[PDB]
Amino acid sequence: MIQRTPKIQVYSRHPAENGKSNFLNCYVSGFHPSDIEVDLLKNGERIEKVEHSDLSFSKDWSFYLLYYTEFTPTEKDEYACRVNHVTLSQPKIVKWDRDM
Amino acid sequence: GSHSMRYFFTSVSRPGRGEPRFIAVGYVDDTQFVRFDSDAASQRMEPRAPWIEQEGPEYWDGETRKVKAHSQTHRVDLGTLRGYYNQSEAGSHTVQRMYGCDVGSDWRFLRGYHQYAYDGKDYIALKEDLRSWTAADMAAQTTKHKWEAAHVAEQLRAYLEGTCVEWLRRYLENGKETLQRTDAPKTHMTHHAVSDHEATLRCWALSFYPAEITLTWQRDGEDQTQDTELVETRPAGDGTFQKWAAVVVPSGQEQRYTCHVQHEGLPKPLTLRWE
Amino acid sequence: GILGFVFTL
Repeated sequence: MIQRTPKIQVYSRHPAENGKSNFLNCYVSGFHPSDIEVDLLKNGERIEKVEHSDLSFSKDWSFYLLYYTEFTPTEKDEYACRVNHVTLSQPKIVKWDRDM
Repeated sequence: GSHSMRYFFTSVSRPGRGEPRFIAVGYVDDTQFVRFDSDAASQRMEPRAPWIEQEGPEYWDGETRKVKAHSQTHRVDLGTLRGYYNQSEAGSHTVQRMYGCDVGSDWRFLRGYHQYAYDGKDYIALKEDLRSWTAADMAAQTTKHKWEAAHVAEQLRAYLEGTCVEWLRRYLENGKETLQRTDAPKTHMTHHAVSDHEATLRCWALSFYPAEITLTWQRDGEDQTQDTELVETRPAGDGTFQKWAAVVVPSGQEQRYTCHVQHEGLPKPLTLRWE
Repeated sequence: GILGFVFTL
């Protein structure tokens, strides 16, 4: 049956300024079926309280979810989004780059 | 400005581990305002926008009751389509439905939508005249014959040209501050040195509402369509969206490039240049 | 506000 793979974007709500609070976001889109596991990570450790929007889909019927967490960027702390779906032979890990 | 109300529904079968998952959401333009989730504690339609929160208990009980009827109807459909497609009872499957309406700047009806998909492909859709169906295959044709006989389209026509438009309008006037705004994009460019001879030049659009934007680079007036890394418009999480377009510039050529931003809220399109 | 009626495939 159809299986489309997620696009992944990891980014912050606002322009990242260290010491200032923000939200780390991970937008997954263009996928099918809806079963996906998305983790936001801080220095490789899985962030515990990450919320996500409610499952919607686009005109072509593929799904999108936003995952997000309150975070204060620091110059040392690394953040990434690990994503897993049936399309991926291994969980896709995308790192957060502040200029992206 | 044109506006649209759309409802999106997903049923996914959980063979052996229970009753299917049904998630309903509702949107006026790019703002989600309601949701129902089968696996949620409450078993009620819930507000997802503050402007719908002060609707009455009448609205919430009324919307809860209707979405729960929807939920039941699609878990019947998961069985029916597994029969129509002669699938095993073991596999997980997906039905999606979407319907809604569009108005013009005048807030009068433009278009109504009503369509289903089984496992990510179009199953059946009401055609634009809101009188006929587009049934994909033989199973969607069984379904078309059914809804033809029971005059489902004439009744649907009445929701999408009447009571959908009426609600959208109401929502627009009740959620006026969120719904009738135009956040114009805050634009800016960055310059990262990829090497001694190359650099990325990224044009940002941020905090704009609605989601529609054209962010486009150019070199000496020529479209740079294959040479631009354009990302998918993304939610900022606060009800605005973000987007960037980037090009790798041969050192010394930065002046050749212009980024062009078109959005509802820009009196005129922007042409940005690194300088 | 959603549809007041339902119909099955």
